Amino acid sequence: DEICIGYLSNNSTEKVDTIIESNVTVTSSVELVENEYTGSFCSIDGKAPISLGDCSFAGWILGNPMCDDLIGKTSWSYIVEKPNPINGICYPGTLENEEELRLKFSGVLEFNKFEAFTSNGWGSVNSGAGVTAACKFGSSNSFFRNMVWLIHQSGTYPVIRRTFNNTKGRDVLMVWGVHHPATLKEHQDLYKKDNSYVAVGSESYNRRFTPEISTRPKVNGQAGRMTFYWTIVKPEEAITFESNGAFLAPRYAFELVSLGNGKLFRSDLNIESCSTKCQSEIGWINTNRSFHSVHRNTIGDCPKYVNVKSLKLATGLRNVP
Amino acid sequence: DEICIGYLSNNSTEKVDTIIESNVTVTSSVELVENEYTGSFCSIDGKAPISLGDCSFAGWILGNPMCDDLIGKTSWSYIVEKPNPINGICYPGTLENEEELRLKFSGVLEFNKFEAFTSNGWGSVNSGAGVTAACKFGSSNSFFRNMVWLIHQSGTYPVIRRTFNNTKGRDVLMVWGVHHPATLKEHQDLYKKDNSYVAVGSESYNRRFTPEISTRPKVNGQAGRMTFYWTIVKPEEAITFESNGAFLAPRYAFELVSLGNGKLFRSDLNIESCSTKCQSEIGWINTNRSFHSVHRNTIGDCPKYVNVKSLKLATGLRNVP
Amino acid sequence: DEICIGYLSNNSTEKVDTIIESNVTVTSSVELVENEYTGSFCSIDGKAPISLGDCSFAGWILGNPMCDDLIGKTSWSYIVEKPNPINGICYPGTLENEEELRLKFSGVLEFNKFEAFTSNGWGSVNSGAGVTAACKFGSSNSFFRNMVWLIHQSGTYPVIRRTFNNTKGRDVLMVWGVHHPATLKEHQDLYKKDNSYVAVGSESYNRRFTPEISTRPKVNGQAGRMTFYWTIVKPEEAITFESNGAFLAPRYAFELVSLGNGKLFRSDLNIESCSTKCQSEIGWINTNRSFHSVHRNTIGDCPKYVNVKSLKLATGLRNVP
Amino acid sequence: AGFIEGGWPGLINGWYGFQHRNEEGTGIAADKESTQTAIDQITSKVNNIVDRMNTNFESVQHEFSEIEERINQLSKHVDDSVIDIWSYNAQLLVLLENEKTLDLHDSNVRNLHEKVRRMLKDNAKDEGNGCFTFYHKCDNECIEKVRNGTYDHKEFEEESRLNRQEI
Amino acid sequence: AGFIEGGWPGLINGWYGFQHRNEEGTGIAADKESTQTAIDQITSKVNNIVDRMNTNFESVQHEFSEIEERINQLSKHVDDSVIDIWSYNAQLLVLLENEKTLDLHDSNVRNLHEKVRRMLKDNAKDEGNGCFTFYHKCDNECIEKVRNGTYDHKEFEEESRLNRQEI
Amino acid sequence: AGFIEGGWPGLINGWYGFQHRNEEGTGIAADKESTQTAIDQITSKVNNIVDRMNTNFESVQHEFSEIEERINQLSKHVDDSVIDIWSYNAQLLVLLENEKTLDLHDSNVRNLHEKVRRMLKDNAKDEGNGCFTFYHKCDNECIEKVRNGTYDHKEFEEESRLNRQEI
Ligand SMILES: *[C@@H]1O[C@H](CO)[C@@H](O[C@@H]2O[C@H](CO)[C@@H](O)[C@H](O)[C@H]2NC(C)=O)[C@H](O)[C@H]1NC(C)=O
Ligand SMILES: *[C@@H]1O[C@H](CO)[C@@H](O[C@@H]2O[C@H](CO)[C@@H](O)[C@H](O)[C@H]2NC(C)=O)[C@H](O)[C@H]1NC(C)=O
Ligand SMILES: *[C@@H]1O[C@H](CO)[C@@H](O[C@@H]2O[C@H](CO)[C@@H](O)[C@H](O)[C@H]2NC(C)=O)[C@H](O)[C@H]1NC(C)=O
Repeated sequence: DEICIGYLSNNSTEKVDTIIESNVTVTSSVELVENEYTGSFCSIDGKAPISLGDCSFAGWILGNPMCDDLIGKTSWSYIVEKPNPINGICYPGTLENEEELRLKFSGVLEFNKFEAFTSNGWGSVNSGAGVTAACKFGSSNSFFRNMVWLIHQSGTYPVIRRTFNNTKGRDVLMVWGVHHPATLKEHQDLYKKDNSYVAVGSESYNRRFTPEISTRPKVNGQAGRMTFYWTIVKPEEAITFESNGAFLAPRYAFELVSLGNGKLFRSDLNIESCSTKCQSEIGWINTNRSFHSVHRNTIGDCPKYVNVKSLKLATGLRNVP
Repeated sequence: DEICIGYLSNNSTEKVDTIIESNVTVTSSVELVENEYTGSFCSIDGKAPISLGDCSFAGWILGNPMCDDLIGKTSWSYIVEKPNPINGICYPGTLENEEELRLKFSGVLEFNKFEAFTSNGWGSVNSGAGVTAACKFGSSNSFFRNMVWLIHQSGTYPVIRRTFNNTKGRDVLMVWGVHHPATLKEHQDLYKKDNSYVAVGSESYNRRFTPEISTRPKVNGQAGRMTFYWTIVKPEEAITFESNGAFLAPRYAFELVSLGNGKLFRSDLNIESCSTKCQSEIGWINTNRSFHSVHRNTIGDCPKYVNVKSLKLATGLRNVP
Repeated sequence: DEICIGYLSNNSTEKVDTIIESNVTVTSSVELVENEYTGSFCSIDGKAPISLGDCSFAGWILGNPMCDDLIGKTSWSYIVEKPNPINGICYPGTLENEEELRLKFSGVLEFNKFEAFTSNGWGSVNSGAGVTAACKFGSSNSFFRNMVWLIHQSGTYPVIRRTFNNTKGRDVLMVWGVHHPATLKEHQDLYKKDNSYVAVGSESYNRRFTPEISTRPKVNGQAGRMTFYWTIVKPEEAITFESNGAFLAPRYAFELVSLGNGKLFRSDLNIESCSTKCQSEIGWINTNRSFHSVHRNTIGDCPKYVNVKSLKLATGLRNVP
Repeated sequence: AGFIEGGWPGLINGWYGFQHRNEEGTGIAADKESTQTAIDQITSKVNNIVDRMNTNFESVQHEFSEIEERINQLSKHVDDSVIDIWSYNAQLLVLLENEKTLDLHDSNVRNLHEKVRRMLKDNAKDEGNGCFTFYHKCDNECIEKVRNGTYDHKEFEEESRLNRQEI
Repeated sequence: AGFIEGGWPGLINGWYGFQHRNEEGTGIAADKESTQTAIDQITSKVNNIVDRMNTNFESVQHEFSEIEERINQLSKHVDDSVIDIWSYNAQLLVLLENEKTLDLHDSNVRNLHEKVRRMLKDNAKDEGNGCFTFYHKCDNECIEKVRNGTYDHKEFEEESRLNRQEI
Repeated sequence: AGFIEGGWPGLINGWYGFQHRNEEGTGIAADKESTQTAIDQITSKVNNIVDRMNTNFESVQHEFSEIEERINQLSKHVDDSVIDIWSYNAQLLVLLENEKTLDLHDSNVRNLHEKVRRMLKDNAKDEGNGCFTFYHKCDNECIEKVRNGTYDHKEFEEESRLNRQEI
């Protein structure tokens, strides 16, 4: 009469590694890493993201006139830009510190666009022409909606000066620009004088800007350039714009309403109406696992990204009949 | 007749963890991490730190006139600034590259302040008025002590020029400024001409600055601004200041005497007369242990900071009656 | 009659460490870390590096006239500069973003230097005088070969403007400068007018620059300065230079032909005719081992640099007679 | 058939157990207590690796201009080498803990084998293949007492000494 | 009462030792040599974890302007993720070395038990509970020879074989 | 002269083996199979540490101006602390794997000792010192069968029981 002591042997075909032995079959093992993903943008806890449609970050912030589908997209879990948008800074130029502003907007989840300066309220100066073939609306000549391109009234551009008193109790993002005409004549015809300034000042900000007149190679048919600036007017700060020309005057500004952990993805993928605990640059991840190797650029409650495509962790015994 | 082999059992109530078991009682265990700290600034090897009292870094470097408690605080183990000091750049402005100069002073342990240019030696120009309600001494009008605000003598401000030959055989920190008046008239009344320059040249330095005239919102009752510059005059360099106005002329400069590992803490904690091997932003740490979790921002001979508040390391046996 | 079970005992004197025991003699152990290196610059895969001879990076890029040994050194595995090259920016000055350009050249393995603008083709202006004792060729007065220092012809300096149409299908590195004269007179005698501009513009670049006149100390006998700038003209981009003075006009430019993993070592050491899998700042490393502690600054197929001078890894048994 | 000659397809509800042959027949039956302990331990091991010892790190990549290439390459080098570090840490921890899991199962079965040898004392011959020939009749009442660890060696001490003496 | 059934409150000057009962009475005494070795080993383990394997890292935080937010967030991300890494390394090393410390004590006591079994050879019955019934009178002079490892099994070989034969 | 008393200068082509003395003389002979397994395992351990678990890191150091001292200090701090991290990782892994290598060799020799005890069963006295006095003549044909694991204990079972009974 007899009794033996033993362990489990198994149908299991699953292998794991140690430092001294590879491809060791065991009675059971878990895969720790997740690699399947879907390949659209979902909402994070039911909060939808926004598409910039066919606009650059810059085109959206400056109000490229073909970016009107975007008006009233004012809150988001995150933002999707396409990698080569068609509607940028249409009048050729640059937005100073565009990258620092891009980072700000990684931290912004809701803004509210308002009129900080009436288009009409700048004095003896033409608010009315200020349109160009570079910045078309339909087939018709327009300009960035968030600023107004002031020119002479009746053969004179006076010294114009207005102040914005930030009474919103929150950070206001303000944008404006300076015109860099191609020739002295373009300067004369628009600002009825030879050389102008833009002077911007708050309790914390202080800059003079001047046109730089020179012929550059044409972009959207323009030899001239514009440089667009932004700053944050903090609550209770007043900010004064003085100018006698070359001024892309502020009109619309953005009250920074909700801060929080956002992102800007660059991708061609489509926003769908689904939810995900976790969203990556190349698709959403739906997993109970705590590691993944889909893509490092992730938002939501996510597994730790790792280089390794598989971690087979032994639970069971060595398995030998 | 018999003999058994055995191990220790214990009063011990102390628990430790492993990968396969939590809260395992053991006969003895050491705590590796240190969490008690005191909450003042002590000296590091008997070298006291300094308080900036009620001045910003900027106020201290430029000599805000209410920062006289600071004269003869010329060496330190480290520096303590309050998070919102009351006495900054009193005449509203900026110190260019204030952050890079802050880093320099993380590396500076002793300076020596000296008169590089006599206030009275600039020529036919008033060294004597150059005071404003912005920069009060007591209840009386003053100005930054390390520069002098030169104005016209008898209705004329000539082109002034002086050179500093750095013969100290060590780096000299020099500061000066440019006045950005609020109106042409403020420019006229002070520099009896319409437009000025400040020209600073050395073997390595080369800048011409011009006033930028415009009304900014008032700060300390001033619509004007000043931009304060600094540079390091290296040993054997000569640096020439040329100006016909808007010039906050250098007076006092700083010989950078000792370099070494310093810090600048921002905190409201008080400097006491004690020694510590180790000083953190929120207090001093007195420990024989090699890890701590008090605060990461540390100076002196210090334990490794870690996120983890406790590491219970088993020394003894499992402990089972 | 008997049979025992046993293990190896040994000659071996070799020790290793564990967490519980130091200097444990074992029957065999490998040293994982490599510490010997030779101390010259070899080729990586039979591709030789270049010496900049007696020029700074900057002198080489701008064409210091004493750096003609360097013409036809157009491809390399990496670049060796000496710690104190004799021929730099001879006319005292700076290359803006020299360090960003140094990083670019860590990525560049072959360029091709070509004439983008004929010295003679600028309009009514003297291409011919434009030389100085600062920038000697032999014992005779010269200037940087890659730019030409334009001055008045027949008592006048007109507004000049030329465009480079990049039709190479590859990135062209273009260099130019601005003259900072010492006095208005030096400005007048060279640019027969009182004040000048340099205007540089492409589909993506845009700048005005101006001389800054001031009395500096002399360097290489010159009270004037020059600031040298660079940009990358992308294929199909046009770049226009416009100026009426203080212009160091582009002449030669560099087609960036091959990109890949390069380096720029600063060292005394000599380029020899040998190959190495692995080249460090202080010499070449020839090892089968997978860790080294020679120097972190490495190029080629290299072992992991580590702090630790020795890792003794046990293979054999404890070894006890 | 014991544990030295391998595992048992037919161990149903556990990782370790006993195979017996007596007069009433044959049976395989899992050991509830040594199995659950191993499961608590391996559940601790998984839960430590995937959470608690799984310190979280999310990539922060910003945008840079064409003359911010130094800061661009630095921000990307930080992200790359810190992923490389968490990725080594995960693969190593799995490799080191796989070796320890395999040694724990081996070591758990050999602990049962010796907890049973100490209960059985002089009443069974250790056949060396991880089995035990008893020196007495061990009916299903006797076997279940070996399995649930209530086997008092006095109940069968004399019967055993008498059968063994005679060998 | 041996080591299988648990530890001894009453082991005074040690971690491991011997409980004896003879004709002159009863005693507990620590094992000087196996205790010191364990202490040298654990002292090495602590000293390696708190210094030498405690590679130093001090946080560098500088100040940045409102338009240096990219470099500010990068410098803080480097500091955060590198503290995270040294913090994992410390907690992991403690967790893995706690398991090894517990297994070292277990393994040290079972090595004494076997160094004593090999000295005692055929002169004592291994009771299995970590004890030894001798087959001869073991007076305090005999016990102290077992404790200090000078017990020659020939001194008691015949007396033992004679008492054992008769069982 | 067994493995408890130490290793054998004179084990020629192996890490573990057998020393015998019979009537035809004395010999040392390495165990081909247990030696090669240990070698495959240690070869795996080295190859894992120097490649595959040796995740690559190259230093990225750029140049900076005198007013880029913040960015200079940060780029150098990243490089320093990441080297420090890969350097800890290598030294720790070597220290932990050195302990494991030494314990593997110790544990491999004790497994041969027990694979032989289980083959030999009741035919040899375990001398305790890692040797075996047989209870029968074991000629070179018998020894070689113990070494190559073909030793059937039935062939010598009666001879052994008869010599042992008589002791
Ligand atoms: C584990 O086994 C697998 C499959 O048997 C190995 O993967 C193969 O590696 C060989 C080269 O040595 C290749 O020829 C095959 O392409 C691989 N097969 C498959 C299906 O992927 C794997 O390398 C083994 N792992 C280790 C560490 O040895
Ligand atoms: C180890 O012991 C402590 C003490 O009992 C545990 O901490 C408690 O955790 C529970 C839930 O798990 C909390 O709600 C209690 O409030 C905690 N109690 C105290 C006194 O702090 C701890 O979680 C245990 N560790 C493990 C890994 O199981
Ligand atoms: C292993 O042994 C050596 C040699 O005895 C140790 O290194 C020496 O340490 C002494 C003082 O203990 C120094 O003054 C010597 O200059 C060192 N000599 C050499 C040749 O290295 C080594 O540190 C020992 N290992 C440990 C962990 O203690």
